Amino acid sequence: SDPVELLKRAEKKGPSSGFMKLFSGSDSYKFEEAADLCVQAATIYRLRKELNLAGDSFLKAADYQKKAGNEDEAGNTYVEAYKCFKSGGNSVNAVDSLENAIQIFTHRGQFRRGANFKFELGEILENDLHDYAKAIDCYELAGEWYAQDQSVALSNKCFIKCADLKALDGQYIEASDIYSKLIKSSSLKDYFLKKGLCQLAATDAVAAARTLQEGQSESNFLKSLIDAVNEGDSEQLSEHCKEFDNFMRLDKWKITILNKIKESIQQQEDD
Amino acid sequence: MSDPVELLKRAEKKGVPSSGFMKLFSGSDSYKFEEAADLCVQAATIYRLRKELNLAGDSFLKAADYQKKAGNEDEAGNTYVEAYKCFKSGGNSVNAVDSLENAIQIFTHRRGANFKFELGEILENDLHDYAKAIDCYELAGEWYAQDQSVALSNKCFIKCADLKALDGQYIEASDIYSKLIKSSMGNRLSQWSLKDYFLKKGLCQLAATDAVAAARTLQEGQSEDPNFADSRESNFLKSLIDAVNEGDSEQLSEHCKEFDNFMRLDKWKITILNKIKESIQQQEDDLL
Amino acid sequence: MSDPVELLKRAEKKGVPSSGFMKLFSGSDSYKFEEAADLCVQAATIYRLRKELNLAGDSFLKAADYQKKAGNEDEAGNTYVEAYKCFKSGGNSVNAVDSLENAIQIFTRGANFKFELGEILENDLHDYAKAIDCYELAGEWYAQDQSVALSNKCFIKCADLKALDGQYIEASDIYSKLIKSSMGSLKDYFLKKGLCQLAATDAVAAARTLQEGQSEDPNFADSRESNFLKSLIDAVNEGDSEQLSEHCKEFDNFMRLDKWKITILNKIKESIQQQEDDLL
Amino acid sequence: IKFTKQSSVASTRNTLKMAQDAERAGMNTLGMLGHQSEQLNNVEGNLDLMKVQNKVADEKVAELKKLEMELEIDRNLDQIQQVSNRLKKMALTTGKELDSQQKRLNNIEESTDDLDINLHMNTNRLAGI
Amino acid sequence: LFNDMEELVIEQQENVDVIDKNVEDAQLDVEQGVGHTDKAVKSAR
Amino acid sequence: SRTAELQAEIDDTVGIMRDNINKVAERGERLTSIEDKADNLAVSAQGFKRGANRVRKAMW
Repeated sequence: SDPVELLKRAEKKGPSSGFMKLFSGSDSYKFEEAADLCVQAATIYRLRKELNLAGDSFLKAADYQKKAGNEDEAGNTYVEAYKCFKSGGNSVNAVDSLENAIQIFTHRGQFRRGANFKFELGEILENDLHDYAKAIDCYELAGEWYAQDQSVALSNKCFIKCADLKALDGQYIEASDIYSKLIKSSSLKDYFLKKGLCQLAATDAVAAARTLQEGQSESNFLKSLIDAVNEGDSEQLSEHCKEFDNFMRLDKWKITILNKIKESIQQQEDD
Repeated sequence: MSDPVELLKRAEKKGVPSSGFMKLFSGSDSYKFEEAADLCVQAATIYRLRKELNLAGDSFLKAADYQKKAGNEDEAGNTYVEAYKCFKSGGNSVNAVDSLENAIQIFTHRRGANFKFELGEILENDLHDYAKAIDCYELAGEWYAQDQSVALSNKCFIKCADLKALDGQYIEASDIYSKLIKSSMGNRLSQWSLKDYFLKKGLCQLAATDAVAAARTLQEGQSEDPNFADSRESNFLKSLIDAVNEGDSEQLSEHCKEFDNFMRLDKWKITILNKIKESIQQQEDDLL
Repeated sequence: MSDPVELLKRAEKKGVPSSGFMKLFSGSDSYKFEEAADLCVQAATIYRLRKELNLAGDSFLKAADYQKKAGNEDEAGNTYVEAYKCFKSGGNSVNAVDSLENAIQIFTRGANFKFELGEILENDLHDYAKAIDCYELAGEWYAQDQSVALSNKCFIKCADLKALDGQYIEASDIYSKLIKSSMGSLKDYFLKKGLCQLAATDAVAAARTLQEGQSEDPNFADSRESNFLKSLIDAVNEGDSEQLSEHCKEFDNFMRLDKWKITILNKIKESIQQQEDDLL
Repeated sequence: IKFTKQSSVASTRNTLKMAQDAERAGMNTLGMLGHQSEQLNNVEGNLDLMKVQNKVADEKVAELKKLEMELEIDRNLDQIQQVSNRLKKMALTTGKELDSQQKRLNNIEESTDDLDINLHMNTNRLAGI
Repeated sequence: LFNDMEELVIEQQENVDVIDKNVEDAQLDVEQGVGHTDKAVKSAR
Repeated sequence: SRTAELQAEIDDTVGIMRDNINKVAERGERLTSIEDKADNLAVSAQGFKRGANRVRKAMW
């Protein structure tokens, strides 16, 4: 009942040779025993609320099950170690846990479950570690897998989380193209508006007018912006954004992009 | 990860049937084909992980071929379906068509219907081979009627009838709409599709310059379905028949605009209505 | 493709049980029946391909019989469901009924198929009594599964068919069960209950049903259905068939009377006219 | 004056009509949603029984290996209002039921994939015995 | 909109039917298999 | 004022019903996926049954 002792024995037991290999049953059975011992210690830790120790115990477990030749169970235990590490605020080892779980789920053909966790992984990269360049990759590969599964909704969700973040990273046109693909394969107002705003943030107003016009088959505020920009006036825009802030509070994304548009105006006034 | 090219080479080496004197000492070649198929499937999975989807499809086709040679037809059909998934997703519609055709041939030898409908969808949208798409939808709906999935049969037959009507086969489309009506009668659940079916049957008949059959279709619908009797569709069909009998194309255009304002005419209806208008205008020109 | 007739002939030849001295050396006949069933299944698939659906159903029935002889009753039930699909697709409702009966017996999913059997008995064969039985028993199995909704659809069908068949009291009781299961369609159940009670010339029970619905369900209290049932009760108490017809037309003008309600209402009117005639 | 009043008499009769059509459609929607809810009940139940059975099969396989006109407008509006309030109830009702069934389907489907995987595992192990 | 609430639920009725049939079929063959392994284990001993 | 309230109610119910259309579309997606996996589960169950029975016959 002492988890320390459970882990001691899990180390002592988890490859035999010599007389030991001959007398005692198969090696994978021993690795399974050590796996179970670490699982038991991990559950004791989880009950006692030492989450980090519980997740490290599940990591030891996971490695033991894959040394036994149990890939699926290993993936499950990696997800469990992630539950512990995530609930314990230890983001780094939680990211690690998912990378192993995904690694398995992916090589094992379980792409749908891969995607589910690929997305969760991207969420923690974006929100906590703030490594957006890799969160975009996760949000992209996960949506591509969802595309293979023909589960359009989740794929879309992934590509929106991708496009938004790419518009923040400054890949404005790539974002607008992801948004176009999100309009063709489909809330449809926001995609048009976001596309126009991104495109205006790239100082390309002609396409912006074009892409509203395509949206005749929010949109009015976009004209008001296309006009404020087309006449080098960062007080018309700054007033239209202020006015639109009443009937639809701007979210962080819009505020960022709109500040970039305002700057792209002022820099053009002083050129 | 293993190199998929090397896996395919090993699959090819193993997949050689035993010839000559060696055939007397070698067991069934089925096991060799199974192992070659396994190697092909591993190569296909590695390609799929690399997003090299067309190569994954090709590897799955090779695996399915070896599975067929092994006597494991069901696994071959599954692997053709996987090859198909790789091909559709890679934008290679032709090899996707081929994969579905082999898979359907195996399955047929309910699910066959499913894949036949998907094949019809590819033929319609990606390849624009409307005739074979019509064939796929017809046969799929027939299989669904033989499985009593009345609704899948109805979806296949609406696709088949729409494509036939757009293709100028107005009479056959009207007959399929008659079947759809007969399968939809008395169900509280298909009554809206029932109004649409009556309207489309009438429009097809009017495209065939058989205003008589349109009037009879309208009378049948008015008598058999009270919801259709009082519907905008029934009144619109009356109005179109009346314009056709009068030989007044302008009146038909006005009726089309009026119906459009309240109930948007989808593209199919616009096409068939334009055909009816042209038939009226041609009769006007020929009478003069 | 193999010839399905030859496959059936091989299935027949393999399906002969080992008799006599041979029984001492042959293993279990189960394997022979399995192989005969497999051959029959292949023949059935080939017939299904050719759209010869009744023959495919017959081949599935033979395969299911061999599966029963093999001790694989569950395969037999699955194959009976397949034979059913072939028959009801081929318009041979009788063999479809037989297949569902064997499948249901094995399963006792039964309920699901017992309901489909009731549907065939109602619509294709018009054996309303057995359809009533099928719906009642399916609904009971559903109630045992704490399946309120499936139980309810079965009891709605059972009550409707019973009421159309002259069993007004039993239909009213099944409507009572539907009401008790739906408390907390309900307005409709109250109406139908009273209507059966009016077709049994039990006006006072209809009045109690109205009062119950008014007290227990506020939505029914203020509903057109409650007012309509009250008006019908008033007409029945007054012996005025014309007032009843007027109420029926008004309710029709605002809420289309389906065929069932029309039939019940016509019988109620007929009863009223009969006491009028009996008093002359 | 009169023509318009006839026009709105028409508008409100047709309104009451198609509102009733919405009503009947919405209820039979809800009817089959209850039907299909209970169907997903048994799908869950057999998945549960198979989970237990796969536990048993796991242990057995392991051991094996070891071994007049105004008034009518008013009344038509009355009845349209009644139906419209009630239809609002029906829309909220359908949204709730779809939500519950959506979580149930997700759990069902994950369980089905898990059982499928376990069955391939046990079958492959049995092939080697 | 209600009319689509009616038709789409019909299209989904079928999926529910086939799912229920296939799942309980799988359950029975799992039962037969578990029994098969039980008798496997009795004579393996 | 009554007609405007009725209109507001109808618009709200239209919104709820559009939401429902989106939800039922997601549900139909999900049911198609479940039917595919249930077919897979059935096939695996037949296979497992047959394999176990063959293990019995091999042993006995």
